[PDB]
Amino acid sequence: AYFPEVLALYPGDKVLIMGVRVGSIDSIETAGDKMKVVFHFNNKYKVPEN
Amino acid sequence: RFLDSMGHVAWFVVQAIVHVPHAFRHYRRESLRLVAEIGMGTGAMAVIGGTVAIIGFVTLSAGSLIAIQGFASLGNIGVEAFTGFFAALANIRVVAPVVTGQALAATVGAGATAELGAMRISEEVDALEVMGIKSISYLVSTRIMAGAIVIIPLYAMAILLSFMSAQLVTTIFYSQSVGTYEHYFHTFLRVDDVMWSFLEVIIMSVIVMLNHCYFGYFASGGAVGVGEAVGRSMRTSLIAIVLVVLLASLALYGTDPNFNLTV
Amino acid sequence: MRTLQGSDRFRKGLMGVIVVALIIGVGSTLTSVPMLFAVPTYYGQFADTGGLN
Amino acid sequence: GQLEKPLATVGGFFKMSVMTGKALFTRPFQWKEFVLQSWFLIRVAFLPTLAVSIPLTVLIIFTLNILLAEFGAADVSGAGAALGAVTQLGPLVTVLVVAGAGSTAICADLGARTVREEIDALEVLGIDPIERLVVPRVVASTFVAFMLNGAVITIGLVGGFFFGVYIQNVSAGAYVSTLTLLTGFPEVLISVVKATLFGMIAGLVGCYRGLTVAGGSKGVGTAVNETLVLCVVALFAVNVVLTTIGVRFGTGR
Repeated sequence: AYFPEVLALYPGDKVLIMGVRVGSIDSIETAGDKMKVVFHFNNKYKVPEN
Repeated sequence: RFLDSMGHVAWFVVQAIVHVPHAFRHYRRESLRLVAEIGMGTGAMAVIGGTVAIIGFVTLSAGSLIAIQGFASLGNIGVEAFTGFFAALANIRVVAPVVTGQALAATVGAGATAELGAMRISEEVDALEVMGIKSISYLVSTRIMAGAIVIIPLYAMAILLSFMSAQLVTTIFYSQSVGTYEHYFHTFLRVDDVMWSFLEVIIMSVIVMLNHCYFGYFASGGAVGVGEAVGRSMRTSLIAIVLVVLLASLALYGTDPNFNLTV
Repeated sequence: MRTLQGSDRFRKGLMGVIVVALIIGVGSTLTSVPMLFAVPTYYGQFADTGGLN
Repeated sequence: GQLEKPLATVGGFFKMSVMTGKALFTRPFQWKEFVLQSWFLIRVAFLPTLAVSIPLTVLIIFTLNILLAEFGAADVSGAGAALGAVTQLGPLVTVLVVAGAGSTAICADLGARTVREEIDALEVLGIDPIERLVVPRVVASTFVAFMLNGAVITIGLVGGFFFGVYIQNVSAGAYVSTLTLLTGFPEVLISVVKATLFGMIAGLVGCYRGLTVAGGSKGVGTAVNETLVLCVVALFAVNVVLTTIGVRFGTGR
């Protein structure tokens, strides 16, 4: 995912669905004027494409 | 009496200090043997790891206590992301130096007191004096050099294991994210504090070794008196360690606390 | 003593360490044990936890 | 086979403790020996207890006050001042000055009795050492640990108050009014339980090591050193377990 700004977010922070932990955040690196954040969520849960 | 006892211990410590170069030049193999014996223990305690294992267990316990109570209290209040910030300042400032000092006192100091008392009772100090050897230089100065050489690795392991235990308890048992813990740990920890803590631990270890060598060197009463000497040395070592840590922390951070959060 | 140095220390050690481990385990989960503290558990459907722990 | 060697001593200690409990709950109590051992432990571990508790609590209060003053919340310091002192500083200073002084003294005394064949003198007279010696010493250890923990907590709180108010210029009313913010009945109860268990375990370990001394010329000193190391390790582990149990209950939650 690309964000305009990524503040106080670090690798290993939790990923939530409806407030329930489903995964974590792998890495955060600068991509030009954006911030590229690679995260993951457990394959048990399904997430809509949009 | 009291002044006489203070003068006797002052003479002992002065004589032990002034013979450090003599021990370093004349006795190198003995210093290496004592370094190995202190680092890896002796007797029945050596098979479990010696001083290293005891130091590791006690420091892991202290770090776990810090993380446990800290996270509980902050979660009750609500501001629980500061645990990594709270644990580090807990370990460096107060907990790790004192705890490592008490464990080092127990293991190394009691072993040294027992060894020197056994040598005194078995007339081995008399044997050394008969053979034209400075007993204090051969025994106490060698112990001091071995302790000075061994303390830095021991306290490095103690600090490492305390940090590891606090982080593991917070981020595994309490399921806090590792990123937040590492951020608040590495942001609010100053290496200057760690360097000054290492200096405190070195001074404390020298004082502890001197005290225990004094109690073991002048033992009396056969095998029974050695245990009483060990107990008295342990009491004195506890008092000295706590006093040293308190004085050093008062001197270092009396004016500049060396910590900034607000504007 | 004869009793302390008798040839029964292995079984005594096994039994004692098992008892100590059981005591530590029960004491840790004495409030959470279902046998001694059982209450019915009800459920609710929500759109979001909202930071609930 | 490697684990079987320490397991024998573990079993000896456990069987000795079981016999001690049986003698406590079955045979008549030794009031005289209990009084003597209580006074001995008090005289051997009271002044060091204060001399370790006062600078340690002063150091903790100083660190807490400076960190909170930089934080900005210097009025809640007393909370922390209570929270540590009741649940950790008290029992841990009890651990240190009991294992170092009283447990080692008990081990040395029983080792002196053993090497002088006084234990065998009792045993050939038909008397049982476990009822005449170990039980009063364990009960005295528990009693002295309880009292010393109470004194340590009180002295630590008072010294922290005086240091913070007269040195670091914090407000006294904020110190005394925030003490009960995070500390209540669960904290004092778990502190009491910690002190009682620490004293009992220290007495048991000291007595068991003193009775099984190896004599020789370094046997008593080796026994005392092993007593001290075992007491420190066991009391730290028990403190970790009891701290987890206590924070499970909690005043804040």
